[PDB]
Amino acid sequence: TNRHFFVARANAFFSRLPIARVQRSLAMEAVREGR
Amino acid sequence: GRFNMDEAAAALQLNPAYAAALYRPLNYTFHIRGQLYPAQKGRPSRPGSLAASQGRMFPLYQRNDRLDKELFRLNSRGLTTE
Amino acid sequence: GIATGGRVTNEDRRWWLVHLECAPDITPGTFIAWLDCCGTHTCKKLIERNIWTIEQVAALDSDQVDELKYREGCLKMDVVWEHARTIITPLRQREVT
Amino acid sequence: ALFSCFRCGYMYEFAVSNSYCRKLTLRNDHCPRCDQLTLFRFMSVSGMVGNMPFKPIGVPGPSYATLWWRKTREGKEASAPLDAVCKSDRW
Amino acid sequence: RKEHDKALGLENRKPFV
Amino acid sequence: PAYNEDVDRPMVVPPDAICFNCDKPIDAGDVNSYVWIPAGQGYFFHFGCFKCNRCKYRLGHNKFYSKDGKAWCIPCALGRDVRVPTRRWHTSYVNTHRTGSRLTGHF
Amino acid sequence: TTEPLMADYGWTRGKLPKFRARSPFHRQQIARRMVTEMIRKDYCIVGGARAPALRILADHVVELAKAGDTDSRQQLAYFLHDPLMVDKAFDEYPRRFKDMNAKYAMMTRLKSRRRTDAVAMYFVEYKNRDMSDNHKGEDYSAGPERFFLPPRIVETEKGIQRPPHMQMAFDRWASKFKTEEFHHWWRLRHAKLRYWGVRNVPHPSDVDPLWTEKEEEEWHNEMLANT
Amino acid sequence: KRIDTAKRMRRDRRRIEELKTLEFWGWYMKLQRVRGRWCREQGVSSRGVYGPAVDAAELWG
Amino acid sequence: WQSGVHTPHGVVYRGAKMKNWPEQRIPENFKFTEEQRFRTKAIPRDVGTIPRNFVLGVLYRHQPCEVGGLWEHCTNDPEIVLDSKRHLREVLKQAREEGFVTFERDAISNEWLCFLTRERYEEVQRIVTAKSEAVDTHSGLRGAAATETSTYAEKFREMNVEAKEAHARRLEEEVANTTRYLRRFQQREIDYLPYTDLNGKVNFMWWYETRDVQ
RNA sequence: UAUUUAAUUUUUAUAAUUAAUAAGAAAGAAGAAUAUAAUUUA
RNA sequence: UAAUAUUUGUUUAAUGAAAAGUAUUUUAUUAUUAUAUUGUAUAGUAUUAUUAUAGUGUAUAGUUUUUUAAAAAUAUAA
Ligand SMILES: [Zn+2]
Ligand SMILES: [Zn+2]
Ligand SMILES: [Zn+2]
Repeated sequence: TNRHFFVARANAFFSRLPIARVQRSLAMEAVREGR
Repeated sequence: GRFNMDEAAAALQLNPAYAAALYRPLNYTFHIRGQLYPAQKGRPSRPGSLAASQGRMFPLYQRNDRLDKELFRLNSRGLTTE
Repeated sequence: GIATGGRVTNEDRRWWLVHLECAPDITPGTFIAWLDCCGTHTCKKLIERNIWTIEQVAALDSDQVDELKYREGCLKMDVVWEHARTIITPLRQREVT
Repeated sequence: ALFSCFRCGYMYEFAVSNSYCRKLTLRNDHCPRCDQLTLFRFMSVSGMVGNMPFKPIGVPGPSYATLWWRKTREGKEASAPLDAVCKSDRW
Repeated sequence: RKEHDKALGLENRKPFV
Repeated sequence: PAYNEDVDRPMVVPPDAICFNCDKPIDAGDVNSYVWIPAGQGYFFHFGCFKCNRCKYRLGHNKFYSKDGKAWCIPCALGRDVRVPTRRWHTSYVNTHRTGSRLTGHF
Repeated sequence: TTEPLMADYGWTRGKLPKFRARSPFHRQQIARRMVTEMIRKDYCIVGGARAPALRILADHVVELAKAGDTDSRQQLAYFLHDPLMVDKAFDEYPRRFKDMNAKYAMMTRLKSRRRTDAVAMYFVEYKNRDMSDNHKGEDYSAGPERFFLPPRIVETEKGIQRPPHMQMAFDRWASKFKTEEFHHWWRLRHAKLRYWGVRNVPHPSDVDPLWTEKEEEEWHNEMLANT
Repeated sequence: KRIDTAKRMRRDRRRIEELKTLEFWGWYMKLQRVRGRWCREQGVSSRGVYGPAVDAAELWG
Repeated sequence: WQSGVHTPHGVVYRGAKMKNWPEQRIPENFKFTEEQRFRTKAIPRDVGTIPRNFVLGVLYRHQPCEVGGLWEHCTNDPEIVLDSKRHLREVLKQAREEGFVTFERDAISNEWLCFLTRERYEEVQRIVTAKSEAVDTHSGLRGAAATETSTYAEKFREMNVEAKEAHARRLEEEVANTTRYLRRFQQREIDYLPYTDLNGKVNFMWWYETRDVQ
């Protein structure tokens, strides 16, 4: 399937969200409740 | 201060025509069968060109019988029981 | 911490302070190579500046820092610098008792 | 690779890469014992240079000869005389 | 001039292109 | 097995080695002219000197006898006078400098 | 594989591209002679998936050169067919690249392709050469005359001197092309290629030599003109 | 005759190959002595973009 | 080589330094964490002809030698080319390999001792002597007062007549103090550059000089 | 090789009123290639 | 059929070679110690084929023509 919604990808914009920050944030929330 | 095979042979007393014959195949010095390339063989003179022989275009690959008779085939006077 | 972009947020500080107690034996006189984002090249250029120490990297005037990361070129320098800035005081505290 | 010259049999070792494959059996190098250029032979195989991903580096395993040579040198009995000076992990 | 004359009075770095 | 692992024994050639048949010295390492036979005892022959000292012919199948420090061939050591080879006379089949002996020897 | 020499040749983006060869051993051999040649002579005209490989590998060599470590020296020494070029690699590149951290090698796609096959040609260079000791003013727009001569120098840069240990090596290497047995090798090569037959290879009686003495006495002349 | 010839040819090329080699090692050591001389005035440490202190530590050396 | 880290503080190995090698004062808060203690990769050292000749030249002046106390004998000379106890140790390793040195325990006490091998002992005699015949030509005291040279040689050959032994133990301390006093003015600079051989091994070329301070 | 099926004809902003069980400027590498859409770079 | 299959010349240890019954050596060439006379290089199997057959004799001449920028399935090996 060759359409535009499917082919186009958002990789280039990934700096707009802090992936590494949220992972560590939920690490904090992991140790806060003690899993 | 390079190698200079001639002065290397002169230092070793190796007969400088021989020393060079160590580093080319036995086809090019001694009478021995060997792979020859037909372009080396030589060509008769065309109207455009001159003659082509393997005397002028390959002096250093031609056979020397000084070396051949002194190395390979036997002397007769060593065997003469007469 | 390690992978943060741009400015270092305060939350990120919390991370470092958490991992302070993660490693039981640490002193402000520890070698540079225990820091986040201190590579080979980043350690070496600090050494020729006569800096072996977490205290010593916490002693930087920030115009030593930038020419460390611009004129010289140890990248991610402000990360390790700031990493010192945070952690040097708690370390002294844990050193006393 | 373990190398010894023909004349004094001076033993030493260095890794041989894939670039040097034509030099593996015979070397020419300077001996400390007879000082001048000599000719070295390959007695025993030791180790690779490179290793493939997700594979141990330490198993082209060097032979018993080389490990004997690193027992006799650099061993309990070999270091014990020298430990009074250096104890090589220390300066 | 005065500096080569000091050098000469006592009597490499960038090659001349 | 290949490449005898020689760490325990240097296997260097002594310059004071002389020929076992002709009692003349050996040019040490620079030439393959000498046939060296390690017994895993050094035995040094010249190339021309590998032959028998009794009949002066080749040593068959490269196995020999030695009496009074001089090498004899087995037919000449077994008390037999039948003497002449078919193939060649005054040289030997041997491979120079230990390469014939390195096949099977002390490892 | 994250180690800045050892190569991973795949097609996935984490891996640098595999250029076609017989074996990964063969790929390594090829890569090694490419890197050796590029370190010896700053540019390589290189076709195919080979050139990006050369780019990345050259960047790795400059990284090792900046390391300036005995382990780095040794690991680069494992990699090259030339020991001498390793010394060149640790003398030149640090001063050359001291102001740059990233992308040390320039790749330029050429608009000409091999006649032999459709594969494109890339021109791979080291970057800034005005900081280099032996490559200081050289012109690569066209080749030198006979390929054992030192390459073209820009008109404004003529008077440049090079590290003596390099032109010693270069002259020693170039001095075996003036002996007549090379000329015999040349004619005999004509014979060979003509036999295997390859078109447009003249008969060995038409092949007049690369090196004569008149041409040498003018070449050395202009060479001391550059000196 | 040809046994002797076959060894006569294989001994002396072995002889002169060393003459290639010893002069080549002589030359390479001449070369490296040239590097030894030249890298002094230019101030080349050949140890990287790092100053003497870096290697002086010897932790990285 | 830095006195604070590689070794306990306040220690100075006395010997020749390396050119442009700074001594940078390390604060003592200092320690590695336990997994960083195993890093420690030494720069290789010169095991070549010169330091071998020097350590031999020392090992000749005392036929038995205490391994543990050798460093100070080494430092005792005006001629030191050597850096750390490490540098010494390696030189002894390869000197052991060359067959110039055999290690024997004498044990009565725990002492470990160096013997110059009976096989190579000729060579060493050449080496020492050769050193002795060069430096007397380069000593600035000669060709000024010849009475000094004669008063020195005559008295030594006449002192060797009764007991020359005590004269030596009396002599070497003036050597130690002369060396220690001279060290304030001038140091021996060890200069090094790396190269690669034909077999493709990285090894260093060395040369030594002496720079003056005042 | 013919039929027959399956895939493709190289980003279609979008999808399904029914059949049966869907298509906007163009080719080198889709990567300037060692997973950042430039890590400052002469 | 066929814009098809094939070919595709980026790195040599084929050292050696009498038994080949074809290949313009323009003068291939002793300086001999010997006598006259005669003769020395690449074509086996329709090929510059997979690659020869055999008898010499020897061990460091590296003794120097194999294309290519994704994935299936086929062929090897892990
Ligand atoms: Zn030796
Ligand atoms: Zn004999
Ligand atoms: Zn017999």
